[PDB]
Amino acid sequence: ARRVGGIGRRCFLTLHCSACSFFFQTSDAIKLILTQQHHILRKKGASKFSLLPLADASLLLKRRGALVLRSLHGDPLVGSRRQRGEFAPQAPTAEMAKMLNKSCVPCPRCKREGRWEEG
Amino acid sequence: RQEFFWPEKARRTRVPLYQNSRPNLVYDQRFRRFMCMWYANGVQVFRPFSCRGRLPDGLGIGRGSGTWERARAKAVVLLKQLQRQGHLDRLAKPDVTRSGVRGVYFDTEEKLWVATWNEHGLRRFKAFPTMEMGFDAAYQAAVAVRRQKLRENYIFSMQRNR
Amino acid sequence: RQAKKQTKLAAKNARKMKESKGLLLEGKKTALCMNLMQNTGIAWYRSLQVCKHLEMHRRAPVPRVTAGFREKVTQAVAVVKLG
Amino acid sequence: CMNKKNRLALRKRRRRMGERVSLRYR
Amino acid sequence: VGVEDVGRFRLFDRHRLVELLPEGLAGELSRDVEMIPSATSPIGVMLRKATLELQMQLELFARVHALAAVQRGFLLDGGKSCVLNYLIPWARENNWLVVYEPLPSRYAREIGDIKRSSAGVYIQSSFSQEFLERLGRFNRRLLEELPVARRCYGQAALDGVHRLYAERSYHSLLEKALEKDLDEIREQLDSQLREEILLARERLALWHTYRREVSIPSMKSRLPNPASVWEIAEFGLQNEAFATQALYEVWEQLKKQTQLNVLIAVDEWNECFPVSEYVSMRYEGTRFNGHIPAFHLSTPRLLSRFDDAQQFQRGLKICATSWRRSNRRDYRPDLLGVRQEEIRTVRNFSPLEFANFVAYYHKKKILHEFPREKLDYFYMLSGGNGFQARRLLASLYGG
RNA sequence: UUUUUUUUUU
RNA sequence: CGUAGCUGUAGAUGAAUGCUAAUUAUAGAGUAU
RNA sequence: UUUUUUUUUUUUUUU
RNA sequence: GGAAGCUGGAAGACGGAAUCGUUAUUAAGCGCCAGGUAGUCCUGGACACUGAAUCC
Repeated sequence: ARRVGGIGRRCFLTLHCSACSFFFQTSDAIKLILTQQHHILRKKGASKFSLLPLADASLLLKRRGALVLRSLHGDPLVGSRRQRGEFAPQAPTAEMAKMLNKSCVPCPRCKREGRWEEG
Repeated sequence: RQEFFWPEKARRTRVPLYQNSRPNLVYDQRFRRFMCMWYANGVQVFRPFSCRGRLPDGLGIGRGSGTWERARAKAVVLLKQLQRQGHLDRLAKPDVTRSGVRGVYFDTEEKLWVATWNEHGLRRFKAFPTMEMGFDAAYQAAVAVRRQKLRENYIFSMQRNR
Repeated sequence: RQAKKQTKLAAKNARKMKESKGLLLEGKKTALCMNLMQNTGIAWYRSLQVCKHLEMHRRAPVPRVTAGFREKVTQAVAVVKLG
Repeated sequence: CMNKKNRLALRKRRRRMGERVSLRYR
Repeated sequence: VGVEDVGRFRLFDRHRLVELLPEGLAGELSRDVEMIPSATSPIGVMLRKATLELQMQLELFARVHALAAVQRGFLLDGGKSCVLNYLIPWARENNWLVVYEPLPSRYAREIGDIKRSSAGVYIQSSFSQEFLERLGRFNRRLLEELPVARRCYGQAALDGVHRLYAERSYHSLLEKALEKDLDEIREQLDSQLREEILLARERLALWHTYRREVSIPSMKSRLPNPASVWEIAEFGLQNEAFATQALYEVWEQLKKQTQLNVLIAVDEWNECFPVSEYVSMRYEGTRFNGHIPAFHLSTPRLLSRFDDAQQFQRGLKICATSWRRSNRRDYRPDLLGVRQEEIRTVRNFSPLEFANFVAYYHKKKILHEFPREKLDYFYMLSGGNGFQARRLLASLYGG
């Protein structure tokens, strides 16, 4: 009756991976990149090192950490009231996939380079 | 007990109550409850049976079993109690309305016997006349149409005290 | 009419008297999660968060009171209350 | 979307797009 | 019995059926038996064509053991659970050790206890005792007579995990301990080849000793020398610790030796993979919203492995899924363990079988009046489905 | 109102 | 598409949704608790 | 369709 | 200005009296957008489904 995805079992918030078998929503994407900041910084080679404190695992679960994650995630599904009819929101995975692949973030399952894809 | 409540937020059904072959039996689809109809003194009274969910591990019969078949099993056992004991079986001396049975009304522009009834959204009119058959033969035929048509579609009509 | 505000004010003061305990385990409902919601500053959200660290069923009846059990429950409440 | 009719529509619409929003009150 | 007798009902004694099936009826048959007003009436089960093909395979399998016979389980997909009410009682009457479990999910959606461990498998002390207690109701007089092998004594952990697999969880902890302790020998060039090799040789000597002293598995010291498999009464006595170790010991014991034919039937197997009603902190961000997967528990995992059917040298397993507890949808059969050549896809009841079902209810005084004129009319309404036929005829007078 | 997969369990 | 059918929970005596240390979006600018 | 499916329905259109 | 998380002991089970009217795909419910040239309403305009009864 009240299933998630509608009649066609839509899924406009998940991204598939070419390697292994593991998918996650865009909500967990923000936390994954922030946690694995040491690997990204060393890959390329103070103002640059500004998000170092956010790498803490316990800080994210605190009141301050909860607000930081929500600030970056703008909830693209929500929009203006006039966006009705043909002007409906589409899957925002196109932008997320580009950043996740360019940043060269390892997958939790298996340590690999950019292997993410839209799905 | 004789109140036909209609919940605001609910699916409307064309046939809320389903008529069965047994006289003292009726199935309610609105609340998926089983009820029995009998005349008592003068009014229609029912015994609603719960069908919602919540024990021995031998067999799933009786006791606390929250199954849709529990209501059916509780109704058959109760029906025989009235007939065997003969507590209340007696004919409905309670009348329906002025125009005989419910749904039949006299015509105002001339002498006619109208019997309106819905069937798959359609309806009928005209029915049989009254001047060409008197006030006795025409009246008898008017009631015979409603009872005959209700046995096919399995439509149950609630009788009002007034 | 106006006396009701002062009369109901005693109920708020009664909560302070019931305080000084790690958690009011006693409740009205059978479910531990539902009873835990009686405390101030906890609702349907925070009620489930506390039970996450307990490693028990959602509708788990409250077990027997133990001295060592209170310490674990009290410690989890502070972490959840931080937000 | 001020009343409970129009406001609840937004939450139900997002539920069909592959998201889970709490429902509960309002 | 035979191809000529298809779609007929076989009478069963009320008292005999209870003894043969102490747990209960197979499937939702309990909802249809309570409708009969007569208490002394027998119970009938239709003999579908799907049972004839399956029954013949079992006959040849028994005669061989006295590579032609099948050595793997089947799967019923699509009235799949209706055959269980006739295949289990018949097999039990032929001196077959049948494991009955029509409601395996009861140990995953009820009040219980969970204790996290290093192995990563949650245990249920409360539900572990009920598994053996219910199995011994009718399978007694045979387990005690069966001997016990000596090659599988005590190599299982408390949570039923093997010794080899359990000790692997501590590999990370021991890896860092040895790295810090290597400074004693590292600090005392010689040919640049032998000096490095000699240092590495010390790691092998220390690793071998470290893998046999730190770990102290419990080798069921409560029973030094067993004599049988049913004489394990200490498992029922202690429940806080010895609840899961004994459960897996019997499971492994029934693969190696071959003395009697066995059989396992797990109904409603489509509700073991989905998430359970439990709550924990093992979620992968938003995959479970803080819930324990059903397949991650102890009892559900024991009955969630079809690829291991090859080790069953005595018998085989079987499962079926027909209820509406979850939408089947695609229901991939290749990524589960079964093959495309072992799936029995049944179809709707034929018109011939439909007539018999209606007539069967008449003898039970279920219906009031069912004229033959409308017999074929009702076939199109419900479409001949068993679930839609019993419900439609129950609500109305029928016919 | 919520499904498995790239493999290290006799 | 919504009340679906179907099917789990508590066959609610306790489901009222406004108040706010706090963020989401449009806009050049909608700020302070 | 006995190696076939694995399922609710809208306000213009197969000219 | 719109929506959302968390938190929640704002004032209500009063009255079967009385005033606003419906000529049946009427009445009663529920769901969607077109324009108002950035956002910006519980009214107005406009489409679709379930859809009972009476002596009018």
